Amino acid sequence: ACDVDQVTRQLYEPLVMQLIHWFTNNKKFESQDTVALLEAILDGIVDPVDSTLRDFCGRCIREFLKWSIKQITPQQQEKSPVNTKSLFKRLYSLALHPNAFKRLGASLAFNNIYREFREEESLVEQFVFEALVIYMESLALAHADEKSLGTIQQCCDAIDHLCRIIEKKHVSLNKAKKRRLPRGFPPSASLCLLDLVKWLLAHCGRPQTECRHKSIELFYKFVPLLPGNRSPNLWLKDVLKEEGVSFLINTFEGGGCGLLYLRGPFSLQATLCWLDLLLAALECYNTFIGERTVGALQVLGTEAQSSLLKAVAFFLESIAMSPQEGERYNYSKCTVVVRIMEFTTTLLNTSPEGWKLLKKDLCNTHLMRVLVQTLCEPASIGFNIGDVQVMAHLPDVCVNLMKALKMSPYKDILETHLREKITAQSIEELCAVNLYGPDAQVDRSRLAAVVSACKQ
Amino acid sequence: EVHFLSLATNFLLEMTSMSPDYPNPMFEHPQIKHSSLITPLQAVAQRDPIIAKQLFSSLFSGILKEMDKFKTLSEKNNITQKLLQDFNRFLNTTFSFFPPFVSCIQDISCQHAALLSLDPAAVSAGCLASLQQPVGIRLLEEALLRPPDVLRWVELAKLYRSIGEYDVLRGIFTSEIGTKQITQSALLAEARSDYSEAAKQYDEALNKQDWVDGEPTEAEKDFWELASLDCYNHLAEWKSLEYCSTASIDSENPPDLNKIWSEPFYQETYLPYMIRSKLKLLLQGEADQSLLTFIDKAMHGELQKAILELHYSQELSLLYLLQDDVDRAKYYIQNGIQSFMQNYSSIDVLLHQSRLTKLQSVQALTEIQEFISFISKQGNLSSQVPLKRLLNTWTNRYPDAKMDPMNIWDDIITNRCFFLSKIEEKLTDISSLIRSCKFSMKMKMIDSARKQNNFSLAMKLLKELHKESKTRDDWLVSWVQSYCRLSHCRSRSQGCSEQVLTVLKTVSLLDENNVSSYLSKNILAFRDQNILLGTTYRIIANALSSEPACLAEIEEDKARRILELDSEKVIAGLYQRAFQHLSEAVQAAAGVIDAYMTLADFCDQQLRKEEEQAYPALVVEKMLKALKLNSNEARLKFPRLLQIIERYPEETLSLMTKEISSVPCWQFISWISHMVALLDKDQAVAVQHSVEEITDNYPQAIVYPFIISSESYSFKDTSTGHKNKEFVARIKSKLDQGGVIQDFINALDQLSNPELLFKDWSNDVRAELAKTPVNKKNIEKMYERMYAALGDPKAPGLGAFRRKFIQTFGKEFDKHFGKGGSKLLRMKLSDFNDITNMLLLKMNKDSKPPGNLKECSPWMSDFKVEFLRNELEIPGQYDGRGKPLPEYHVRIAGFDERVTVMASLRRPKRIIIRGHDEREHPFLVKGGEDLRQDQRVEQLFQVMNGILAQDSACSQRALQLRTYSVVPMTSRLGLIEWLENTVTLKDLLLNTMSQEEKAAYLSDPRAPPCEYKDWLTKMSGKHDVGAYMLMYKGANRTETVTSFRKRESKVPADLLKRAFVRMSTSPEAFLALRSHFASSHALICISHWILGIGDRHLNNFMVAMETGGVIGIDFGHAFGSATQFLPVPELMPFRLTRQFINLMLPMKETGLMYSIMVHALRAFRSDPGLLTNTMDVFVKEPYPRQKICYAKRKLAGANPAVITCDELLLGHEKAPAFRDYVAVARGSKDHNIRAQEPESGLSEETQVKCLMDQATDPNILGRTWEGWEPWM
Ligand SMILES: COc1ccc([C@@H](O)c2cc(-c3ncnc4cc(N5CCOCC5)ccc34)c(F)cc2Cl)nn1
Repeated sequence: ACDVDQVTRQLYEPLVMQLIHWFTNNKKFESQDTVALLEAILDGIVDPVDSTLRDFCGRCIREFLKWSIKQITPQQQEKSPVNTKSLFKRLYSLALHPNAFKRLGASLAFNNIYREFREEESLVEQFVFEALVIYMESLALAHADEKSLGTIQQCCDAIDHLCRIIEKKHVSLNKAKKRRLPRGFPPSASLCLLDLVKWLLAHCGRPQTECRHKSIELFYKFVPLLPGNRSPNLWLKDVLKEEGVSFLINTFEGGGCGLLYLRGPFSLQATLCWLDLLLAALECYNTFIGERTVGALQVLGTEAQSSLLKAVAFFLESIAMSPQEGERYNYSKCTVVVRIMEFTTTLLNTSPEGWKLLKKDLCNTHLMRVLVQTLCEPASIGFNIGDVQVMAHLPDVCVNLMKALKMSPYKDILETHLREKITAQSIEELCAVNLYGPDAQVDRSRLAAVVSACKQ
Repeated sequence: EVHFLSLATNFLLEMTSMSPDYPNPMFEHPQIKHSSLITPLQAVAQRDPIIAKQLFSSLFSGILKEMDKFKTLSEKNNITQKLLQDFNRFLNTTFSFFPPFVSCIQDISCQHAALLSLDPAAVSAGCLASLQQPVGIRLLEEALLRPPDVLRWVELAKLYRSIGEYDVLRGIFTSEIGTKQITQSALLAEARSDYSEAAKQYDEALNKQDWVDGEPTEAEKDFWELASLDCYNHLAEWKSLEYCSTASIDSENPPDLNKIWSEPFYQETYLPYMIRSKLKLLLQGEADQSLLTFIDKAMHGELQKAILELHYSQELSLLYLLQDDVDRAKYYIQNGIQSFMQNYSSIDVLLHQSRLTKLQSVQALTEIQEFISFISKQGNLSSQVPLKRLLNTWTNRYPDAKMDPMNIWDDIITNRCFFLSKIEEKLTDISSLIRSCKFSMKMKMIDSARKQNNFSLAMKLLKELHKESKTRDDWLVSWVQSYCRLSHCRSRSQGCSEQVLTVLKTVSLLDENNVSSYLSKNILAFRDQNILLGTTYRIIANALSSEPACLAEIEEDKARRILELDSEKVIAGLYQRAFQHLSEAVQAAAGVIDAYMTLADFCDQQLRKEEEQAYPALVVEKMLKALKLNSNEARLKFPRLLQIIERYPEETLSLMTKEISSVPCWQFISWISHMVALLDKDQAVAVQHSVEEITDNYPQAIVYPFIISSESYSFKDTSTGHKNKEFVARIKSKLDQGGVIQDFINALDQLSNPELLFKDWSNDVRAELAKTPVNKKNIEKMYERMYAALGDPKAPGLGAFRRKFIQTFGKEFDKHFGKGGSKLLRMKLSDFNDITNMLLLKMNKDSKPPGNLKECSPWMSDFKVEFLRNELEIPGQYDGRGKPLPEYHVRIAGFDERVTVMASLRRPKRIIIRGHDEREHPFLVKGGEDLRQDQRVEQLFQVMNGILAQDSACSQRALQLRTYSVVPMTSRLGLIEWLENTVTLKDLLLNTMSQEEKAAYLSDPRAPPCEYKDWLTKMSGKHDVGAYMLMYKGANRTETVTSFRKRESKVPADLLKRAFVRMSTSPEAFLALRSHFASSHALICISHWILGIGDRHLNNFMVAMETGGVIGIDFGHAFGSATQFLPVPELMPFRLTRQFINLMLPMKETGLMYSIMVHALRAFRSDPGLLTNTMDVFVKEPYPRQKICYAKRKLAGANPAVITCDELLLGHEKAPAFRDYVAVARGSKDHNIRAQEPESGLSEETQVKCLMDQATDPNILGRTWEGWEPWM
């Protein structure tokens, strides 16, 4: 059907469509022929390098969705093992799967069958609107496979497609109905939306990055959908005061915030997972305090005996002090040093009233030293020469941190510490008598780094 | 004829157009006309010749079926004979054999009985020219079903000889072209590669005169001539080869002319051998002006030139480079390159070993071309470094010994010798390295020839290399060493007297000026010469160890040698002088570990002689020094010498420990489960460091002994027991720390049905507390273990998780487990276990086996790896003989959400555990069953096929067992690596047959099952076991064989052949499937006899439904066990039943299911002892000694029937009708060769012949277990 040529494509596309039509009919219903066709079209939607086959297989699945509801009457839509209910269950099992090419298949299935199931109702409040969480977990499982495999792209696109219709459906149809229980939710008769955002709140600090993001944006689009139509600024203070202080701090701390065996770079993925959890806490705080949702001093400070500040201090004290896993560890530690810089930026530039909780441990030669070391020779802290987003984006987060730092008091260690590395004598002595010659590497690279730092 | 098929199909499908049957063939709703299926069919049926062939064939067949209505029988026969004459005209008249045309006529001639007697000679010649042999093979084998049927055999054998398949080729030069007795002898001499006496008694039996028992057929005279040609080709005496090529064609004076060109049989039979012998002789250096003139005069016309130019195309290149017209030799080598291209592209892909043979010539032809190109450079004759790196690459590139027959080595070495002689004469140091290159290359060829048992060619190569092997000291020691190791290797298949005679004479050639002044300079060469000296004396000594007198009875002047290096003190003299030579080798790659093995195996075999001078101390050092390198053979000697130190505990442990400490310890995983066994007993320190180092690099290997052996070992207050127990507990704490491996083990433990575990507990209590109420505190110490899973539903929840089986079982069995806790906790009687029986049957009725889904264990159902807490690493990696990489090993990543409870009594169930390799891996899990037997016999199969891959005879036949990874994670829980796309034999047998006959086989009193039961009951007296012993005194051979044939006649004969011809769609598919099945099953059967694998029901056999190869499974019986313990003995080495036989015919059962057995048995009784002592460690952990003795006997040469007698006498002392047992085991003395053969000293061939004539013996298959199904 989806062949390269026009003659054999425009032939055999109507073939497969017409067979989808006929095999979806009460005469061809409950037949091993039809289940064979469905199996074939699935293991075409979930396979390696034939992608032009995945596209057309998604089209075939949306045709299935059309004609299966178009044929099977509601008087018999209770014992069918091939109806849309079981189709969506098999899509879920295809999505919660360790294979980096079956989750992609369920992603494409949703992407093609969202144009339906959203123009249909009276049975759609239990299949998928409830199962946004399951495809969220699909984006969680996509944490490891490959950025360029297109699994995260399609998964984000379908969480997109699903939020853009759940937000509309459940703003008026928001009542204690017997909606089907999705995975991980507490067993209850009603799961309308309050526990949907309560689940989104259970982890905005899950270590897997893109699922965490999507959850955070799902709050920031869903919170103005309760009948109160309120906004997070007062809601987080309300829940923190009516549910205890420990709630909002702990549900962002993670699960494992509590050694020197990895003080030297090591790839033991226990360390990589602690780094991931630190990144999760960093991002969730940054995105909550940073906008007016909560105050910097509201959730930070010693009154609640927090844990972020301790581990971030330990970090900058012990970040920059097998052969190929070193680069992996370096990447995963640089992606979190950059995020703590962004955290300091969103901590200072948001309210210059809480810097007192930023104890002098980072205002010592721990924050500012990694600052200086990114500015000059960023490869010293493991920034691998050869990446794209990180290297081009570094002189942005570094400078924005400097500009958040200048206004605040801790511009003094700033000046007296930059001045120990970009003192004038360094620039003058770098510009020696001969800078044009065979000794390119050392002289030219040193000047390039110092000039780039000075331009920052 | 290219287009004849499309033409004919067009012509036939024209006349369908102007017929009124075009009424929309279905005219209903899902339509289409009745012509849009015919016109495009023919449109494509003239674009490709395969649809053309196949439409012509199906339409021919349809016409000849629909002519059965009209065309009365006489008219039928007239028409069919017209077709047959036309088809003979097709084959005889065709000019360029178009493979789809030839195959079309040649397989539509196969589907009709009248047309099946086509033309053996034309069939064969057209298959050979068309390179489509399997269609002809099917035709000839269906014509040879239902002299004409001796020239059919000649053509069949002619047509296999091009598809390799040499075993089934030799299987009819001994069963159809036969009936004399020198034929078998010479073919046997050819099979085991002794092509000296084989050709010798081809000549002397071709030169014979009278033989007053019958004149030899011409069909075997021409055979003998061809066989002598091929034999003389193997051991390449090209003198005799050209003489035999000219012998039977014309007179003794060589006239060579168009004599060969007439009567094409002369062409086919003599032209290859003729020019091979002549040109080879021209190549080694001679002129003889013999074949050159014939070739040159043949360079005219069409018939005399086209055949030789198109089908030799490389001998032409060599001859013309000899004539030094480089352009034409080039043209011919390139023409040979496209010749290989077109030939190889035309062998079917399923014709394995035809493409190997065609590919093996590419190396040689490329050598030819690259030399002619290298010599074309004018400056190449002035610069010497081009020669330097050409020699470097040519000594880097060799054919491989053990997988290239000696003709490829011959080709490469001779052609390279000619090339490099041309180079040397084209450039007058260089010539010193030239001579070195020739010498080393010929020595490499000798080594190859020697290590694949082509002894005589190696001897002749030493002889022709001896004249020039005197110029240098190293060349002297090289020649003497090569000849001496030749003698050692070739002195093994011989008789003991022959062995001692032939290895004694390589002693004077060893004490001459080769040990004079050269045992001082090259210490490694000195060590190799010492090894050869020591092994010479070893062979002589260990030879005369057989008998004290008759060995030193037939002897002569040589006896003074025996005297100088009574009659029982010479034993020790040879021993000790060999020991001195061997030790001086030892103090002086693998030469260090070659000395280590020679020393250690001398000591160990002399020990095993003595058990019926500290060798027990001596072996360990060299063993562990070699295990400090890589060695399967040195892997072994922990437990044997640890036992001989359990006898003598004072000496040589700390040296063992010191050497074991310093090694890369990745080499104990293959034996981990044997060394962790001894830690429960004394002297356990022998394996402490290396296990504690494995557990720090490859950390999972302790949980299996030390949750079972720990309570199976009683560690007292001994000064060393406490530290050993704290060592094992400390590794346990340092290995079992994550609670993840134990979590997987508990998930699988709960995956077992609660009913089976309760039944096991009931068996334990009924066998433990019922014998005598003296075993105290056992029930108290074991009840909590089963209560931790059974009883209250919350116990497994505390243990692993909330369990669905305990949810539907612990709740249902509440007031019974309450009673069990109240009374059975301290009852300690087991007097009245009817409560256990009723509880078990209640579990059978309302605790259904169909759990029906994996959700029953949520941890497995919701594994979903989320964090590193010691990820599982699915069990089955870590083979051994590699540096384990647990990062390339597949890690568990999820589970497939379905479980199928495959139906057995104990009922294991099979699970589809996922993996991160994006592939998938299914498994079986057995709960309550110990799997040390299966895992450990599979260890044995791995060592066996490691042996096999290293025997060249077995290797070229690609002889390997099929093994699956068995890994027990504890006693009462193992998993088994279930292979992909397989099926059991039972399902093929009952799925190929028809519904009527499956019904007749299942439900009918006359069926072999019902017939056998009624036979036993009606002429025995009773209905159950023990009737066989009552039978056997009134169950004479004749009546039993007649009844066996009666019952067998019911079940179809061609049934498994129907299976293979049913899933093939090609002749090549059928041919490859049947050959693969027969070969694999032959090695399955003989490897299962080397260590008695009983209980070979039809359901213990798996077979790929993608290759046809066979897999052995479910090794419950591992030694002679069904023949010694079971109430119904199994008096048969292996299943070779009726269907396996009737798979191959017209081929007889002694052509392919014989030669594979022979090569396998040869590879097995050519051992260091690997099988024997790995079996020693098989059985000697908690009469096993007589089991090992029987294995030694029936591996070192023995009669299968006396061995089965030994088994049965060990297991059936004073048993009823034991005389009849032994009489049916031993044979008849007039109908079974088994009986008519001696006790031992049987050769491989004779051993296996007796073995098969015991396996296919109707006197045992008539009386054996009813479920084994001896009729099918
Ligand atoms: C539809 O298939 C089949 C096949 C066999 C049977 C019964 O003989 C059968 C076989 C066992 C059994 N035992 C040990 N190892 C095995 C190893 C197996 N492997 C490993 C290699 O790859 C192929 C499968 C299979 C089965 C094994 C068993 F515990 C129960 C039964 Cl009832 N029933 N049905």
